[PDB]
Amino acid sequence: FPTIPLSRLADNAWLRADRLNQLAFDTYQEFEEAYIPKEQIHSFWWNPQTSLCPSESIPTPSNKEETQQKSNLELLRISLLLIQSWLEPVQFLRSVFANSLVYGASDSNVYDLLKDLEEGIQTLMGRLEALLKNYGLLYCFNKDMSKVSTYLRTVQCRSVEGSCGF
Amino acid sequence: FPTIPLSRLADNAWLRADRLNQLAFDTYQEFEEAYIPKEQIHSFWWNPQTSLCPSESIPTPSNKEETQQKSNLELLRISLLLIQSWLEPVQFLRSVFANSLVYGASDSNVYDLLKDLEEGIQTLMGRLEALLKNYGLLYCFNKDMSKVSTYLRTVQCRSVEGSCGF
Repeated sequence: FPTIPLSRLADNAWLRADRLNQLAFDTYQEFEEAYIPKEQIHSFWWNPQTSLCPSESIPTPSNKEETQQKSNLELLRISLLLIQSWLEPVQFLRSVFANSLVYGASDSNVYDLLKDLEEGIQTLMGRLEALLKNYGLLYCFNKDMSKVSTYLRTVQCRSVEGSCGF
Repeated sequence: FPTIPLSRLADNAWLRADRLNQLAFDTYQEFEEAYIPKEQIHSFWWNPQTSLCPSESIPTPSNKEETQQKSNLELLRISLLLIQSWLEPVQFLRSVFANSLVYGASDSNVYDLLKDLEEGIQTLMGRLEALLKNYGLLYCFNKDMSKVSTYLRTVQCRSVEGSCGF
């Protein structure tokens, strides 16, 4: 019989996603500020290179109220597919993180951090059943780690701590 | 000549403190919920065992407005003394973290995390120049890591990102 309570599993799964989202956000801002000229920042803002996004194909909830309509198993399933589409892609971001001065980026094996989160999500389901290319992929990485972090904070808030927030 | 900008050093110093504060808070709640009977939670709330706190002696700002009056070098000096008073004490919390199910507690060498933050703070200054005993110490650890995190988010907000918040 499983010996870790469901609420701890949802908490731990959200903490891992939040860490990956901080790492994705801060290395995305340091990169943009160090290397992308202002000219190119506004351009990409108005036309994102979502072709670079590995996850383009996975249908996700568009607003917080479409997110609230989704069941916990549905939100877990969507989070798993978004982590699974990054498992091979993230190797390309290795040089970004190796060059980053953001605490913990350079000595993080980000492939492992994602494999750990994918196993975290599967375990929860079982209980309930150069520059501009690096920049576009860091944008998509940040966009996706932001969603996963939101889908796991919702499941966490609806699960054994039935009042968590953000 | 120093090659990491002051704002990155203040950011990194705040990220390390925030991580230690999350770790201190979550292992304090898991411990309290797993092991301290409700009876003893209210009692300690109304009479904290601050004798257990290594930092009792260090004078800190009492409210956010006494914090705002302090200079950055003063707030750095106070944060350093609070990290330095934990360097020998934290070894006693080893079994707590080894038993914790909170992500990252059990394989963290928390002594090292504090030595890294102490060196972070010294570098910034140079630019500007069983159960109830474990519970009391985890309370003090959380109280102090909360302050350090606040003093470093203030310095960070006043330093090269002269508009950061929390």
